[PDB]
Amino acid sequence: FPRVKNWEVGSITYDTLSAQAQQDGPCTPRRCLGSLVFPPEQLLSQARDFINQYYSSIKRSGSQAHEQRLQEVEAEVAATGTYQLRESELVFGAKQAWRNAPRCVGRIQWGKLQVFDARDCRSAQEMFTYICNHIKYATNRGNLRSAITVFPQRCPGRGDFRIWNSQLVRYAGYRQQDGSVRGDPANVEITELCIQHGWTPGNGRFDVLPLLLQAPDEPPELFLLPPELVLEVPLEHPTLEWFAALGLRWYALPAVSNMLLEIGGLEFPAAPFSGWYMSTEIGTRNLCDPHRYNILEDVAVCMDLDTRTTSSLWKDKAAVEINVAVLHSYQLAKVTIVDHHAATASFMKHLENEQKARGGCPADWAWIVPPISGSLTPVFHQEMVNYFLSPAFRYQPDPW
Amino acid sequence: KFPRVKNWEVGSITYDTLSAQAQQDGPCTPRRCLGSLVFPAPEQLLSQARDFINQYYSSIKRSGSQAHEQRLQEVEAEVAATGTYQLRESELVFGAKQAWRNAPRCVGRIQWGKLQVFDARDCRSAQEMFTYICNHIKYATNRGNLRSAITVFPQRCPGRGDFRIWNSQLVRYAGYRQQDGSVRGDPANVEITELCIQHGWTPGNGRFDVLPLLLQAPDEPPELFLLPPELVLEVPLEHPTLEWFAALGLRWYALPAVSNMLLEIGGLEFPAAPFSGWYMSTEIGTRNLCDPHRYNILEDVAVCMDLDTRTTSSLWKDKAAVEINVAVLHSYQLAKVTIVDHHAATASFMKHLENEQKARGGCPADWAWIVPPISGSLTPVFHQEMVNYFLSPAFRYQPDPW
Ligand code: HEM
Ligand code: HEM
Ligand SMILES: CCOc1ccc(-c2ccc3c(C)cc(N)nc3c2)cc1CN
Ligand SMILES: CCOc1ccc(-c2ccc3c(C)cc(N)nc3c2)cc1CN
Ligand SMILES: C[C@H](O)[C@H](O)[C@H]1CNc2nc(N)[nH]c(=O)c2N1
Ligand SMILES: C[C@H](O)[C@H](O)[C@H]1CNc2nc(N)[nH]c(=O)c2N1
Ligand SMILES: [Cl-]
Ligand SMILES: [Cl-]
Ligand SMILES: [Gd]
Ligand SMILES: [Gd]
Ligand SMILES: [Zn+2]
Repeated sequence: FPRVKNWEVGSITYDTLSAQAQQDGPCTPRRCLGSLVFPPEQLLSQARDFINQYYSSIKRSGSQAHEQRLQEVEAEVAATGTYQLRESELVFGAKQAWRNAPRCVGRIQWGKLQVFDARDCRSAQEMFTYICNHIKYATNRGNLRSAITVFPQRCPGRGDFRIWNSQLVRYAGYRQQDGSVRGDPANVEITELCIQHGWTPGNGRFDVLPLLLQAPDEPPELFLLPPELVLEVPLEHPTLEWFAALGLRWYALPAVSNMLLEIGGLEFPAAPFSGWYMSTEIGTRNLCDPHRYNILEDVAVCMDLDTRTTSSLWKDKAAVEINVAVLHSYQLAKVTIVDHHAATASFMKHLENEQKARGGCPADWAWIVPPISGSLTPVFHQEMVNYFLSPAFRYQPDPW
Repeated sequence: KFPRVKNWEVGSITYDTLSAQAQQDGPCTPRRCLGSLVFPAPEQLLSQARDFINQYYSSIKRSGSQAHEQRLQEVEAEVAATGTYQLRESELVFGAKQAWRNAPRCVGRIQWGKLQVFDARDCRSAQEMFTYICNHIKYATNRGNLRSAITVFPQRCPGRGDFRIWNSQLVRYAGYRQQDGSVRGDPANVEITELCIQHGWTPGNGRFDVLPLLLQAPDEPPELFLLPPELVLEVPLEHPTLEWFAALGLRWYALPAVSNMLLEIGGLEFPAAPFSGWYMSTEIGTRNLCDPHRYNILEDVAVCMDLDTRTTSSLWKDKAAVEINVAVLHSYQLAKVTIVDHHAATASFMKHLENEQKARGGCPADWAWIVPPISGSLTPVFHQEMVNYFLSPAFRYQPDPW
């Protein structure tokens, strides 16, 4: 039972939940790979275990309906080679996958999640409407609400529902006559696919990509997103009057549409989930990463900072002001956003809850500590244990 | 079958083949990663020794030579006759540099080959130990033009106690527990402070009182020694534009000289081998001054800056922290004392990673310690995946001798 210490306070806890981890991770006694981004009778064992989890959490292990539900999945798989989840089970599984996501700093919210059941989806035009209901509900005029839409589970003999976009909202990335990119470089690949499938490319740095939706076996089909459905925030700074003229914007809804939701041995390769942004994701990663919009030097010239020496901390200064502009603009636009100090304090509170509730919490330090001001937040001084519990969200290869 | 390592800023891929030779084992398993934890027989002495001798004779391009097989036989003979063996001077110099090179949490390792090794293995008492230390401080400080150095005292051996430096660093500020339960000075040094008082030291009552040395000769109690004031170069902190900042009375010392770690070379253990380099500005600015459990100045600075400290979304902590780091950099430069900022240091560590990939096929690096504690993703090391593992020769943590 691993001993974990908090260095800010001195306290000690023990992670007894780690003793039950499953689909093993990347590390071995000889070497640690914690920093790397990307590291059939067996269906019945994953299904038994999940069902035991479910009746655990509703104060009802070892009695009528628990016994009975074990039998039906037995008979279902025995007759069909797969099984269907009761609707409450799907809800409970979706929330547990969020609760188990080790890289997620927003899990204090894990019990408030809206699950739209789309398991009876049947076409690409159907998805688009399921997606569009989600986007509408999650956005909610800027009062964001966490939501996931679960499309049909995978099964052999036939294909897969899949969203070729990494997120429901992404900005175009356009190559050049010199390699360089106008727009978002993280999305150059999926932009070529959209053009390659009919889309009429735009001219700008913030052109919202269309959606490439894939119904089983059939080739993808483009979908234009309704402009009023995609809520966006123009970026301005509370006191630097020229910042608005940089023409920067970001969207309101972080909606992740390429991950595979795995519940009880069932695999849903299309289960887009959405929450709300932590400010540093927008300000520091999307706008300042050298391989994203890379605006840091442009903001610093405008602030008349000494870009000639690194010891002036011109990067640090411009980065804070960008983050200020993000928090300021989203607030002025009445769009739910949370700062990395508030976020990390809530996560600390989540760890204390998870300690008493399950004897621990799987956390990936490198992704929990924010990308600016790390040691100024309390999670920096908190030792953490990382491991894989089920149900979970997993990464999957691109559909091509 | 070797780990693939990507740099996300550039798209580069490399494989770390050196990890396969990881000579000891760490805290992680396929069940659970513990990478974020701060603190994770003649035949075996023979095998560690054999491996080190092989390393040494490789570095001088004499692997499998006459002299290489002679040294293997000499060591086996000495371990048989005495249970231990003695390093040649050149082996000690190589092993000390290798230990620095292998330190996974050190971002300064581009410098690993420019290391001044002082051999104090002939040391006989705590009083001689003090003289060696004073000379190390003098050579390394060099009037502010800092130089990396290590002094290595006699090895652990059967029949004798260890030489030990009780202080975690050669230069530290006292931490006085008081009541109301609070600490005046550096809270990290409360324990060693209480030990010094208990061993004869007359404490002060300042926030920046330099601690005496507690030095332990074999089979002896520890002895107190006052550092001569003129040997401890300090930097009063001021800010280039915020002029009230000098009225805080803040200071830091020039020389980071870690003194409580064990150096291991070829199976042999040096429980006393203090080493020193120069500071990266975030150690002083962010960690030593702003940690809530250290000097904890962030709120006071922010109130002074007239930042709105009633809400976190003003980012007052980030703004005050940036100005504290600017003040440290400016102050050390004004004082003509070597200091590197976290951007220059991480950029040179990337060059180190590239040198090391061409030379040994990899580099042990602990991402959570290599990424600076502010502005992480603004430095290039953030976007570099890394493989952590333990090579020998090595610096190791050891229990406090009390
Ligand atoms: C409600 C506010 C939320 C916030 C502030 C938030 C924040 C974050 C952040 C900062 C990351 C780091 C990813 C990175 O930077 O690489 C992350 C990852 C992640 N989030 Fe959350 N998120 C929220 C809601 C949700 C919801 C509703 C779900 C799904 C039900 C979710 C599932 C995940 C998963 C699966 C990951 C990746 C985990 C891993 O790969 O181990 N999050 N989130
Ligand atoms: C020349 C400038 C140097 C710089 C800028 C530097 C920087 C650093 C930093 C920032 C850390 C992490 C400290 C923290 O906890 O925040 C570290 C750790 C460390 N450094 Fe360096 N250092 C330098 C020289 C040296 C030298 C000369 C040695 C030994 C010969 C050394 C050996 C170590 C070791 C052993 C650790 C702990 C690593 C571990 O436990 O794995 N460093 N260094
Ligand atoms: C490791 C591959 O990259 C990612 C993986 C997951 C996410 C992620 C996934 C879901 C999120 C949600 C739901 C909200 C939010 N504010 N941030 C989120 C961030 C971001 C990234 C962007 N680095
Ligand atoms: C787990 C114990 O923590 C440490 C471990 C090593 C060091 C360390 C050790 C040697 C250093 C040297 C030689 C220079 C420098 N700038 N920083 C150094 C930092 C600091 C610390 C302070 N957290
Ligand atoms: C708990 C956590 O791992 C611990 O605070 C580590 C994180 N990274 C660090 N990084 C550096 N450079 N120095 C440190 O002391 C630490 N502390
Ligand atoms: C190379 C490194 O592992 C990689 O950049 C990781 C580290 N930490 C991160 N932290 C956040 N918040 N987001 C990320 O994408 C990453 N990526
Ligand atoms: Cl994003
Ligand atoms: Cl220090
Ligand atoms: Gd101007
Ligand atoms: Gd001023
Ligand atoms: Zn690990």
